[PDB]
Amino acid sequence: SAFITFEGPEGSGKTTVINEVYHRLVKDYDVIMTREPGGVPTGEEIRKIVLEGNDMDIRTEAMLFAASRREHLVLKVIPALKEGKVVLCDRYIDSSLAYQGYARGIGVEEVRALNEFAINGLYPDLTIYLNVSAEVGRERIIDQEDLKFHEKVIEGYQEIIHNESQRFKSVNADQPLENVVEDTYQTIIKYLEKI
Amino acid sequence: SAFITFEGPEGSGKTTVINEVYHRLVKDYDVIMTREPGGVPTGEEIRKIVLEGNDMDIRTEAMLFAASRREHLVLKVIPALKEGKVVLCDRYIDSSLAYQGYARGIGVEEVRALNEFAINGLYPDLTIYLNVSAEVGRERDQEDLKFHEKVIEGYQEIIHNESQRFKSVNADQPLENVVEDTYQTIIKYLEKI
Ligand SMILES: Cc1cn([C@H]2CCCN([C@H](CC(C)C)c3ccc(C(=O)O)c(Oc4cccc(Cl)c4)c3F)C2)c(=O)[nH]c1=O
Ligand SMILES: Cc1cn([C@H]2CCCN([C@H](CC(C)C)c3ccc(C(=O)O)c(Oc4cccc(Cl)c4)c3F)C2)c(=O)[nH]c1=O
Repeated sequence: SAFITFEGPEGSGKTTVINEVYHRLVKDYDVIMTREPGGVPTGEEIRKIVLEGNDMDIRTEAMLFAASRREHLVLKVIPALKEGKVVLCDRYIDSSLAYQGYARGIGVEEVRALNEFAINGLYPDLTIYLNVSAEVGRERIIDQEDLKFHEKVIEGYQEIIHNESQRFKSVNADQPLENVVEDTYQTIIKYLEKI
Repeated sequence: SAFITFEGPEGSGKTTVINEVYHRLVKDYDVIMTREPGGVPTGEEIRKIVLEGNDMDIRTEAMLFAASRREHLVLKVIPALKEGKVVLCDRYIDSSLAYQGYARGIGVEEVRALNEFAINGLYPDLTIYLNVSAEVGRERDQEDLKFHEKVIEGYQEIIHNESQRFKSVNADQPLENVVEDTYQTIIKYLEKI
């Protein structure tokens, strides 16, 4: 079994990369692809609260992402890993660390303590970071507040990866998506075949 | 202003005590009574998930009580404290410590760390613990009785590590005496500013 998460800002082609990597891995491994809330009822109700929120307090928002993370983890991820599957998860703890923690300014260490209560030791075995430059990312997406937030998410991810190098594998997401797909696929197959 | 919370297991007389204390305090203070979620829209939505739910993971449950707590604190408690109000709050951080942390077996320090993220340093000015014995509290199935006992054991462990804001009121005595001891404790804190 393997728990592999995918991280990156918007415009990193992450969703495109995970779907293509999944289509290729299914030919050789027992694997599922998922994301939060991913159909878990309580998680879906939590998502409705997040999306209906008008200037919601950032700590309440972080706790709701963490509660959706726990429900998804318990009802989808853990049973799949128990069945010996490879689980590909599009966004996990690092997304709360970069977004709520760094970019929103709650602090990475505080949001990490919250998410450690939620995941209870279940950190990914490997995290694929789609390292896109702010300028390339922006072009894949297409005001000043949105550009500044996108750059702060990217800075956040750099800070997280600097302190946890062993868990992460950075993939150059500035290259064409065919190459991003290929480098990500190779990184995963290398980790999996070493187990 | 003052942020006063009330803690205790079931059968402690808490709802009666808060209401009677409110009626006495309102003569000298601008006081409000509240409880989480307390009408805060996001908190009300969260409460529906906790109630209209089935066999929910205990950690997920703890995070939802913590999220409702933050919403009620930021949109209701803090604005009332800014107005100079005495806020009488029925259950706060210590209920999560006793119920989620001790009784449900998540762990007290793990639940404390979650709730410190939610309250972000806003601990009560005073906390009234309505100290009722498991036997007296039971009178006021086996699983529910063991859980009620676990809750009291939980509350006992919290005060064994905290004494400043914590004020234990003997809740085994008749309700008139419980109200008097509570009111007198609050007024002694309030008069000392
Ligand atoms: C997993 C995760 C994602 N994000 C971001 C990633 C980029 C997109 N955004 C938006 C934020 C909203 C407020 C505009 C987003 C986009 C789509 C959905 C969507 O699902 O349509 C969404 O709802 C979710 C997604 C995951 C979990 C939950 Cl509880 C809600 C969402 F928050 C979430 C965080 O900030 N923290 C996290 O832990
Ligand atoms: C504040 C608090 C209370 N409780 C208990 C105290 C005793 C009553 N119970 C029940 C549990 C449910 C699952 C049957 C309870 C009873 C009534 C309501 C009710 O309000 O009808 C309720 O809903 C709430 C209350 C506070 C916050 C939230 Cl999110 C939901 C509730 F959880 C909550 C906890 O376990 N943790 C806390 O942080």
